[PDB]
Amino acid sequence: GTSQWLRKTVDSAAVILFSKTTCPYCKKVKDVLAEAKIKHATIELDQLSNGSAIQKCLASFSKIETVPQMFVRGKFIGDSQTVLKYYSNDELAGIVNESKYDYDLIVIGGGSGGLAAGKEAAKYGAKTAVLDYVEPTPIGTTWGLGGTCVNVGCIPKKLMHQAGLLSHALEDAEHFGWSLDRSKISHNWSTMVEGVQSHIGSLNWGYKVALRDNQVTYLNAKGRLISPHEVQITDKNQKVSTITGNKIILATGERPKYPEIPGAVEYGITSDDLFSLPYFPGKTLVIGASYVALECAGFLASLGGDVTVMVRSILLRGFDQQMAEKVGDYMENHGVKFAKLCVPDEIKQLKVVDTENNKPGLLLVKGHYTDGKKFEEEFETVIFAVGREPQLSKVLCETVGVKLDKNGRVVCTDDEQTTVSNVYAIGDINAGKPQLTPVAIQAGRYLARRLFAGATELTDYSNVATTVFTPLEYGACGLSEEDAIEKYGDKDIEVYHSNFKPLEWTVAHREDNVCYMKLVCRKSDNMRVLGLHVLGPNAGEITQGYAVAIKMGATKADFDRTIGIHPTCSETFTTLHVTKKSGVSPIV
Amino acid sequence: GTSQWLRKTVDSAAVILFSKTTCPYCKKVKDVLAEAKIKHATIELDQLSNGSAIQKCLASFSKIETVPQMFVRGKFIGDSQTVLKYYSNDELAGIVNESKYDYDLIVIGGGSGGLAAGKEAAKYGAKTAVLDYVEPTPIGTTWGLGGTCVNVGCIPKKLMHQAGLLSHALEDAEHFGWSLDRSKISHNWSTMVEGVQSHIGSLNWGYKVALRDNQVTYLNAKGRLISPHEVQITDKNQKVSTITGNKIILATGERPKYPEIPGAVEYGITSDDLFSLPYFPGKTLVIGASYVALECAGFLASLGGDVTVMVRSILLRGFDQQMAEKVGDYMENHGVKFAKLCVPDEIKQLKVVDTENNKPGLLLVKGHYTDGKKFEEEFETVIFAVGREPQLSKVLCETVGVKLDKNGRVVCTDDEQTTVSNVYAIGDINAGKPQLTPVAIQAGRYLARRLFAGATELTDYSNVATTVFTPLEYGACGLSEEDAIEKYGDKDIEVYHSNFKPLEWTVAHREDNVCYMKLVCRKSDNMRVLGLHVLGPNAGEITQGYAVAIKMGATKADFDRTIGIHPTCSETFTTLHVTKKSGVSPIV
Ligand SMILES: Cc1cc2nc3c(=O)[nH]c(=O)nc-3n(C[C@H](O)[C@H](O)[C@H](O)COP(=O)(O)OP(=O)(O)OC[C@H]3O[C@@H](n4cnc5c(N)ncnc54)[C@H](O)[C@@H]3O)c2cc1C
Ligand SMILES: Cc1cc2nc3c(=O)[nH]c(=O)nc-3n(C[C@H](O)[C@H](O)[C@H](O)COP(=O)(O)OP(=O)(O)OC[C@H]3O[C@@H](n4cnc5c(N)ncnc54)[C@H](O)[C@@H]3O)c2cc1C
Ligand SMILES: Cc1[nH]c2ccccc2c1CC(=O)O
Ligand SMILES: Cc1[nH]c2ccccc2c1CC(=O)O
Ligand SMILES: [Ca+2]
Ligand SMILES: [Ca+2]
Ligand SMILES: [K+]
Ligand SMILES: [K+]
Repeated sequence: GTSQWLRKTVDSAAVILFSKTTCPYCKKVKDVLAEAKIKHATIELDQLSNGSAIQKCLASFSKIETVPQMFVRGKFIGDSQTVLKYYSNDELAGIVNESKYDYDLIVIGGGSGGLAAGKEAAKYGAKTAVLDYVEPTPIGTTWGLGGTCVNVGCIPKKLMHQAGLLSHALEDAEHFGWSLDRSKISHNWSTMVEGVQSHIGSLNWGYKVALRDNQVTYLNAKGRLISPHEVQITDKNQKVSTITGNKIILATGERPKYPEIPGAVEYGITSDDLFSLPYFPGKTLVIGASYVALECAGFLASLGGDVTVMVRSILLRGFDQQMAEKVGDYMENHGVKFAKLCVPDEIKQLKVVDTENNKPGLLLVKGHYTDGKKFEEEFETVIFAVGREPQLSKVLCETVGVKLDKNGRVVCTDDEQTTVSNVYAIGDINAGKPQLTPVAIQAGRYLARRLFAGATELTDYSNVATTVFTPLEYGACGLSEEDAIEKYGDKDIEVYHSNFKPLEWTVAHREDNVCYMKLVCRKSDNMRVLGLHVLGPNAGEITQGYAVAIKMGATKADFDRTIGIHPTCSETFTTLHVTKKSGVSPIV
Repeated sequence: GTSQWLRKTVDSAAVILFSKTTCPYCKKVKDVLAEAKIKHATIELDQLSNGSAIQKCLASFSKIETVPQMFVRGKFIGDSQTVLKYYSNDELAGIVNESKYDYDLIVIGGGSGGLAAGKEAAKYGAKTAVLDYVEPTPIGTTWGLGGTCVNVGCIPKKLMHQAGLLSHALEDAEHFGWSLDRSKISHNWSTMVEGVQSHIGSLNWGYKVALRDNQVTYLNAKGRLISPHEVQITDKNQKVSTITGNKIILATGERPKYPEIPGAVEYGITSDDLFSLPYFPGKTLVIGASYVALECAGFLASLGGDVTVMVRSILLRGFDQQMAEKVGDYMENHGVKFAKLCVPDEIKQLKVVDTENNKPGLLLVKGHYTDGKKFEEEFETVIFAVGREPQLSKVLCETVGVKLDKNGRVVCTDDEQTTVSNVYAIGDINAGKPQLTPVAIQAGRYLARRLFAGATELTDYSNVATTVFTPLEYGACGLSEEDAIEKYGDKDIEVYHSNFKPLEWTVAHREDNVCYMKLVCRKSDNMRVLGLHVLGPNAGEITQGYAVAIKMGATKADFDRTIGIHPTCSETFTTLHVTKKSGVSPIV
C-alpha cells in the first residue's frame, strides 16, 4: 500500500513537505515557507505507523531518504538547503507557482460541497478557483453565493419552520401564565422573509469573504468542462473564456422539477421561489409529498395559511412508512388538508401576481383522483415539489468522457472519482449518495485532503442521519423497519418502541401518545441497532448523538446501560422495553 | 459463578419458574399461574450460555434436573404435576402467599427510586408495600406521592424553565414576523403555578393508580426500620403499627439545608416551597450557587423578576469551571445580578406574606463580602439553595446496623446492599452516587430484578450525563477538563472546542460566540472522549445520544466519521477541529 499511496500523494499534492516533529531543518523550511506566505501540506513521518517505510520509498522520488523533503506538483524541489537557496535568490515564489495549468483545482459550483472543497484545498497550497452561477427560475428568481442549502434550502426552510413553531409557542405561552391576546396576533410574511433574506445575505457575503481570505479565486460565471483540464466560463457580460485546472470538482447540484402539465411553469412556483417570495402565498396547494413538500406545507399552515397537499401515492417515499404516516397524520390533525391519490392536470390563471402591493394572484387547479372524481379548486399559490434533477449536459459529459447514469447523475468510485481520473463529483450529483448538506461538506473536505495533503480517509455514506422538519419533526438514522425486514427477514428483526409526551406539552394541553420512537434491531447480531426513528420536538438534536453510537455498532444493551437525562424527550431511548412482536401497546 | 448465583436467586425470588422456550409442561404451568393471577419471574434455561450447567445445579435444590421447576421464597414447590395438584385442590393460592413476613419487599420512600423498585418487584410476584410520607416544610408546605423530582424538583423546575424560555420565544416571535405588543404582555405567576400543580397532581394520582394496578400496597405513613425485617409505621392519625418484610429498600431521599443564621427558617424558603408558592416571589435573593440555585434564579429572571444570586465562592462547584463561568456570564448578561464572594449574616422581616391577596412579604438581608463591605438590601423573597441532606436517624441506623458515612448517607456495595444484607439503599441517600432521577430509577428497577427475577446486571454509575436547565442550558457527560488533566496529566489531554450559533438565534438577533462545546480527549488512548460539554439550547436533547457513544468508548475519530444533521446545534460535535493547545480562537 505504501508505495501506491506515496506515488499518488506526490503526484497530486500542490505543495507538500515531508517532515518530522523533531527536525530542526524541517522547522527551518516551515518558517521560510510561512515567512514567504507559502501554504502547503505537511506529513510528519514520525507520527505514522509506516513512517519508516515511507521515508525510504521517498528516495524513489527524491533520491534521498532524509527529511525535510519538499515537492511541488509532482516534482521534488529540494531538501532544506535547496529551499533556502531558492528563497535567498527570490526564486521560491516562481517555483511554487509553476504549473501547466492556471489552477490546481477548479470547483464548478459554489454550494455546500464546492465551497467546502475549495476552502479546504486552498489550505494546502492548491491554487483554487470556485465557479458559481445561479440560473434564474422561470419567474426570474436568483440569489447569491452558497448554493441550495444556504439560499433556497435548509437555511431558509428551517428559519420558516422556526417562525411556524413560534406560532405554537405563542399558544403555549398562555397556559404557562403569559398574558397575550392571540385574537389580536397575526403573522406578516414579508417581515419574516426580509429577516430570512438578511441572514442569507450575510452568508452570501461571508462566503465571498472566506474565499478571499483563503486566496481562492471566485468567478461568478457558468462553467463548462470541455476537456479533462479545460473549463469554459461565460460571465454575466456573455464574455467567454477558458481556464485550465489540474483537478476538477463537479459540485453543481440540482434544481426543482416541474410536472409536464399546462400552466405549471407559467403559474406555479417551486422551493427556489418560495424562500424569497415578495408576497404571502395565501391559500396554497403543494403538489408533491417529498420532505420538501411536507416541510413547506407545514410551516405555511402554522403561519396561518390555508394549505393543501396533493399526494399522488404515498408520503415521504423512501422513508419508514409507519413514521411517514404519523408525520402526515399530525399535519392533518393540525390544519393541513390532504388531497390523497390525486394528480394535477392543468393550472389556469385567474389573477396575476400584484407586484406592487405584494399580493398573490389566483389560480384554478384541475386534476383528478384515482376514484375518478375531478379535483377543481382555486388557490392563490401553487408550489411544485415533485423532485429535483441535475443540470449537466449529457452530450458534453459524453464528449469529455464523464459517465452519467439514467438520471443524469455522475457515476463515481467510493473516492468520488469520475470516469475522468482528474475529475471528481461531490454532493447531490454524485449518483447513489444521500442528498444532504453535511454529506456534501464532508465529501468535499475529505476529498480535498486526499488530493492535496496525502490523506486516505474516505467519506462514510452509511447510516447517515436525517431530520424532516415538519411541524412535528422526524429524525432517523439507519434502516427503515420495512427495509430491515426485507434484508434480514421478519424472524431476525425485533422492534422496540414507545409513545412519549414532551414535558413541555403537559401544561400546554398538547397530545398524549403522538410523539413516538422505535429501535429496529437484529436479533442474530446481539440486538444490533439497525435503525433509529423519532417523531417529536427537536428531533434533529435528539437523533444526532445516537448516530455516533450507531456508527460504532451500538446494540440495544448499549442503549439500556446508558442513563437517561431527565426531563428530556431523548431519554426514552434509554428505557425502551415494549416490542412489536409482543403485541403490547406502545402508549404510555 | 453458576452455583453462587443460583443459590442467591432461589433464596431471594418470591415466585420463580425455571423453564424452557420449547417445553409444553412449562407452558402448562405458566397458563395455570396466569389463570390463577399468580405473578412470577421466569428463567428460560435454553436462552442462557450456562443453561446446561444451571439445569443440573437445580437438583441441589429440587433433587430433579427437569423443567419446569417452581420455587416460592426459597422452597422448591414442584414440577408441573405438583403445581397442578395444588391448583386442583385450591391449595396453590395459600402456597404462593405463605411467608414469614408480611411483604417480600418494603420500600421506605415513594420517590423516583422507590416507586420504580416497588413496581418492578411486584411484576415478579414480590408482595410489595411502598411507604411514603412528606414531612412539611417550616411554613407547612407538603405534597403528594412521587418524591422530590415529581413534586419539588425536575418536573416543576423544568416547567418553570419552559415558562421562562417562552419569554424569549415571545421576543423572537417579533423578528420572525409575528405582530405582538410585548409592552402589553406580562406574566402571571399564580396562573403558571396552577398549571404546574395540576400536572403534578395528575402524576400524584397516576402513581397511586400504578401502584394499585400492580397490587402494590401504598401506605401514606412514616416508616422506621427498627430491626432488619421490621418496619414501624406511623400514620397521619399517629397510630403506630409494625409490618415485616423480607427485603427492605431505603429510598428516602434528601431535603434542603438551611444556613444557621437568624431568620433563615422563619423567613426564607427553599425549592420545596417555591414550586407551589401561592404568591409571586417578586424581588428575589437566591443564596447558593448549586445547579438548583442557578436554575431557580434563571427562570425567575425570565419571568420578569428582579433576581440576585449570592455566591459564597464559585458557581456549580463540582462541574467544569469553564462551563460554569460561561453559564453564569450568560445569566449576568441577561438580567441576573450576582453578589459574588458574599455570605448572609441575618434575615430580618419587614412585611409578613399576604396570604389573602397572594402577595409576598418583605425581608432585609444583611451579609458581608470577602472585601469587608457590608451587604444590606431588601428582598421580597429569599430562597436558600445551599445543599440537601439525608434525613435518616443516625442512632436508629446504628441500632439496626446500617452503616452511614460522615454525611449521613448509606454506605453501599456496588449492588446497593447496605451492611444489613437484606436492606438496600437507592437514590440520593446512596453514598457516592450521582443524585439524579434516572439513576435512582435504573438502580431500583435493576435491583428489583436481581432480587426477584435472578438478574445479574448492576447499575453503571460511570459517565452519567447531566443537564443544568439554566436560561442557556448546559449538558455534560464524563469528566470536566480539570479533572481529566488532574487524572492523566496535561500532556495526555487534548481539548477540541468551538463556539456556535443556533440558526434560530440569527433572525432573532441573539449572540454570536456564546454557545460553546468541547470534547476533552485522552491522546494516549486513541483520543478517547473523556468528557463532552455543551452550552446551548436543548442541551439535554443534544447530550443524551452522545452518552451512549461515550459509554461504548467513543474516540474523536468516531465523532469525525459521523455525518452531521443540518441545521442543528448538535452537528457541530461532528466537525470540531480547533484544539486548546493550538491557541487558535474557538469563535466562528
Ligand atoms: C427545500 C430544500 C430544503 C433542504 N433542506 C435540507 C436540510 O434541512 N438538511 C440537509 O442536510 N439538506 C437539505 N437540503 C439538501 C441540500 O440543499 C443539498 O443536499 C445541498 O445543497 C447540496 O449541495 P451541493 O454542493 O451538491 O449543490 P448546491 O448546494 O445545489 O450547489 C450547486 C451550485 O452550483 C451552481 N451551478 C450549477 N451549475 C453550475 C455551473 N455550470 N457553473 C457554475 N455554477 C453552477 C448552482 O446554481 C449552485 O449554486 C434541502 C434541499 C432543498 C431543495
Ligand atoms: C430543585 C431540584 C431540582 C432537581 N432537578 C433534577 C433534574 O432536572 N434531573 C434529574 O435527574 N434530577 C433532578 N433532581 C434530583 C432528583 O430530584 C433526585 O435525584 C430524585 O428525586 C431522588 O430520588 P430518590 O428516590 O432518591 O428520593 P426522593 O425523590 O426525594 O423520594 C424520597 C421520598 O421518600 C419520603 N420519605 C423520606 N423519609 C421517609 C420515611 N421515613 N418514611 C416514608 N417516606 C419517607 C420523602 O418525603 C420522599 O417523598 C432535582 C432535585 C431538586 C431538589
Ligand atoms: C416523486 C416520485 N419518485 C418516485 C419513485 C418510484 C415510484 C413513484 C415516485 C414518485 C411519485 C409518487 O410518490 O407517486
Ligand atoms: C455548598 C458547598 N459545598 C462545598 C464543598 C467544598 C467547599 C465549599 C462548598 C460549598 C459552599 C461554597 O461553594 O462556597
Ligand atoms: Ca437506561
Ligand atoms: Ca463529520
Ligand atoms: K409527485
Ligand atoms: K453556600
